[PDB]
Amino acid sequence: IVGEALEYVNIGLSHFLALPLAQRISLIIIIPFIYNIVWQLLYSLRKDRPPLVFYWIPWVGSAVVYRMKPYEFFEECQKKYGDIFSFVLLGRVMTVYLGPKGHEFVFNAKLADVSAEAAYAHLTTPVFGKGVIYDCPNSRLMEQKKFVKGALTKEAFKSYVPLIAEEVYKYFRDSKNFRLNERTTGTIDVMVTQPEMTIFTASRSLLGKEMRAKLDTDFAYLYSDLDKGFTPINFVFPNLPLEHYRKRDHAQKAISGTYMSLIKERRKNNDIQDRDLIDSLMKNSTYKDGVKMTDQEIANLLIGVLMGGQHTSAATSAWILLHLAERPDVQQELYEEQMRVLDGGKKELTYDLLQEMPLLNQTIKETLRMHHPLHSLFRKVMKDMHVPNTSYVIPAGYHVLVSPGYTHLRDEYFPNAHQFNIHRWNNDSASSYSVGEEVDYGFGAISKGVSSPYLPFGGGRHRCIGEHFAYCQLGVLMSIFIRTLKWHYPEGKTVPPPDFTSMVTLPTGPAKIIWEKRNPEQKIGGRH
Ligand code: HEM
Ligand SMILES: OC(Cn1cncn1)(Cn1cncn1)c1ccc(F)cc1F
Repeated sequence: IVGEALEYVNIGLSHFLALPLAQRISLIIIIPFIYNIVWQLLYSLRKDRPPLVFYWIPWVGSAVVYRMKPYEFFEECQKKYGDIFSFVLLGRVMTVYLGPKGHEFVFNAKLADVSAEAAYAHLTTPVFGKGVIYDCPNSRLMEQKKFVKGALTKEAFKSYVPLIAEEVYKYFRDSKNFRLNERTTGTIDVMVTQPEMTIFTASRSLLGKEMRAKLDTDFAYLYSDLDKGFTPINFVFPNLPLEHYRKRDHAQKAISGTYMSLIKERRKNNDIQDRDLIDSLMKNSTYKDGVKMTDQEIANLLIGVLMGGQHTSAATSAWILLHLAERPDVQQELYEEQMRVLDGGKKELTYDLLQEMPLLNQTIKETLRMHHPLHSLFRKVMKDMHVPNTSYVIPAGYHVLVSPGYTHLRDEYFPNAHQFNIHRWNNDSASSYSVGEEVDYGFGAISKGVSSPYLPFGGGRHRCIGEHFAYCQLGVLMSIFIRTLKWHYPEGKTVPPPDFTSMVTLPTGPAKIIWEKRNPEQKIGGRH
């Protein structure tokens, strides 16, 4: 008689529901904790699954150590498991593929295999607005990148350089962090100055003088509000009844409203020329099926492009300053190149002369090697993927994680990878370059292979299109910094460690440097 056994099942069930509040809620804790550890041991038996990093807390997973020290977490998992391993992250299963072959597996994955918008829609749509970037089919994103790229030509860069130069000098003249007509030395926090110089130069060139003029008013507070809304918490809590989320959404409406106001006003006057990205998108935002971007979608695309380039570039110029602060030899070498190329300062900086400054461009290139602003890039796996030359299968619902910034710091591909050395790029100052064949995904021909160990701007269909703008912006800025100032650390201070917890791997602040004028008597003209 096993009939008695099922009776005692039912009996035991009723006795379970009659356990005290103390013991019951403890079982709601211990029974998933126990089952968590059982499932993992059964999981490590599957040979079609990459090894899974062990974790105690269910759902949370390895979130704590990945959030704080991802590159150290990756190297430990690489020593233990190899280049392909999975780990649980806040309810998601992340499959990491390290190395150049990991770059190929993710950046060159089939459009039907992975989705970037499935991974990033919650991070960006609340900040940027609806209809653009990752709130649309990939084919729409491909053409949006094509639209933006139309205002990112060599002709545009020739006009942006004197505009960006004016903004840098205006900042040297007017900002409390410098005031070079009143002070010959001072101390700045680079995480204060660089975001400000980044938005001032990006707005003036990409958005135009009207939008730049707004930043001198209370309107600049909205950018700060919207900027605060670009944060990793959106991956878990995209919308919560809080003040942070309200000022963010308010900023998005208010900022996009200002852009639409200018857009509708220019078309109201046929004041549509070739000045900025706004003119460009007004003349060139019709998809190939005939659908035209709305004024709201155009404005939202402006926010996303400007916000993305804001964080990557501001972090990068901060890192450049921090590495040069302890390298007066490099500052000295960069200065000589400035005197040679610009004829002792008698030549005005142009976009063509920027291209004749290899050491300056190598400095940017080396900084982007040691400080990739995006330490990890994600895709959600849409169809079950097989890893070549393995038996591994990444089932749909998993996420893949590619990390070129980790390969940037491996000695095998960059000897003495943790040494800052711009001369490792001698006779190779190009921001990046295709090492052979090419492919066009809808926004221009780009490298077909994505196997380079150096991928600061990614690769494949989601490859960056701001690379040449960033080098232009960083180049003009650093050319002026070099010619105007020397700088160094306060005694005992050095390059800070990266903050991997923010949206980009910016330096841990406050990161202070002491500037001093190369020409104490030099004055910056203009009224103020
Ligand atoms: C140092 C500066 C920058 C770096 C290192 C950088 C890096 C990257 C990387 C790695 C990606 C690939 C993202 C992925 O595959 O998921 C990307 C995408 C992109 N970036 Fe940049 N970026 C920089 C600046 C800029 C600027 C200045 C702009 C615009 C003016 C810009 C606009 C874009 C756009 C539109 C994409 C396309 C994203 C997609 O198609 O999914 N970026 N960037
Ligand atoms: O790729 C980003 C979004 N992102 C991914 N991981 C972290 N943030 C950042 N970015 C890359 N280059 C510039 N910004 C992006 C892409 C396009 C875009 F329009 C905005 C935007 F934030």
